[PDB]
Amino acid sequence: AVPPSLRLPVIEAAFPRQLHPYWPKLQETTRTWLLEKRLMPADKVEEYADGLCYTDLMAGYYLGAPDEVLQAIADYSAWFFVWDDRHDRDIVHGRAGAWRRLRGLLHTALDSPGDHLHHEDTLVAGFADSVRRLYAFLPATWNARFARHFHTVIEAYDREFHNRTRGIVPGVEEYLELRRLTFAHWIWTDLLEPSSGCELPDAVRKHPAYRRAALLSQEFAAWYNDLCSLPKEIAGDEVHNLGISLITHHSLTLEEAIGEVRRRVEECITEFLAVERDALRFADELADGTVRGKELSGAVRANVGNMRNWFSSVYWFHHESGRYMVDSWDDRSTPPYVNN
Ligand SMILES: NCCCCCC(O)(P(=O)(O)O)P(=O)(O)O
Ligand SMILES: [Mg+2]
Ligand SMILES: [Mg+2]
Ligand SMILES: [Mg+2]
Repeated sequence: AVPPSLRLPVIEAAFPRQLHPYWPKLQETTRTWLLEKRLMPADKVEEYADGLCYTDLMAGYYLGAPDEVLQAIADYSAWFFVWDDRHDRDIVHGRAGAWRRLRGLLHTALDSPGDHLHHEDTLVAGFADSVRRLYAFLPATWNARFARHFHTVIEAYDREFHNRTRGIVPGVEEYLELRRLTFAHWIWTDLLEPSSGCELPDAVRKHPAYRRAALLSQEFAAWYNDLCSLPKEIAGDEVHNLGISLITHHSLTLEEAIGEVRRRVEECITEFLAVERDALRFADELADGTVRGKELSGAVRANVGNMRNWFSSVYWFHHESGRYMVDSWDDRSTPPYVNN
């Protein structure tokens, strides 16, 4: 059961949870990968990794993915959480130089991951290992798009470093634009495609119904995270959260800001339901009688289905993951799974 202030009856009633059959192996394989790549201290991996639920989150999202595709996605996603923690710790400890060098290495390793598979920086080497594997599933045109999108994410993280070290809370609208990048909306959208085994042509993925359904799936996930991660983020001096922008720039109380975020999250659901019809109608029209049309139609259908699965996977993740359980920590500003 979910607390009333975080509960979304439409998710519970109309977005039934799904789980990929590979999840039991995925859980352990990603945990062992975090161990062997030295991405988190060994004792923190053993105490906290399974409870963090990072593999559950991806196994509830990319249904139908080949096991090896899901494994690369889950390793990358676990890496992404660790990167979010390293970024936080670099800000808290004022390690501007360490962050700038990491930012530069990630840009280089994103373009040529093979060259960085054995880099002395374990966070860079782990990044490169997951990215090299992701680059092996589809043609190089998809790899270049993933790279374009993630270069932008890195720079959004750099903007967040600038904001936090200066004490800048972005305006609401500025935040909403930045949040499509710091949440990596377009990376999760790109990853739908190796999960269904088909690189979509630009004309298909840029169709207004596909693009809007993909956007709303990610807006829901990012803003629902804002809602559920607000307590940990206030405690940790994080400034990036729709609720914090609302409190800071529109004088809302905490109760008012929580209600406003929850309403925006609710609207993403019912807006998505409307555009999902259009996206599935588009899928049907792609089935033009040809083999290629059937392939594209099935790929779009699977991708839209996973856009929908993201809603339920993100919803339950936030109530299962130890990542958000600030009330249980000795120091609410320093989560126990973070290397301080
Ligand atoms: N899909 C999860 C992306 C990882 C980003 C981490 C967060 O969502 P973010 O820093 O983006 O708010 P969290 O609230 O857990 O710190
Ligand atoms: Mg964070
Ligand atoms: Mg972050
Ligand atoms: Mg958050």
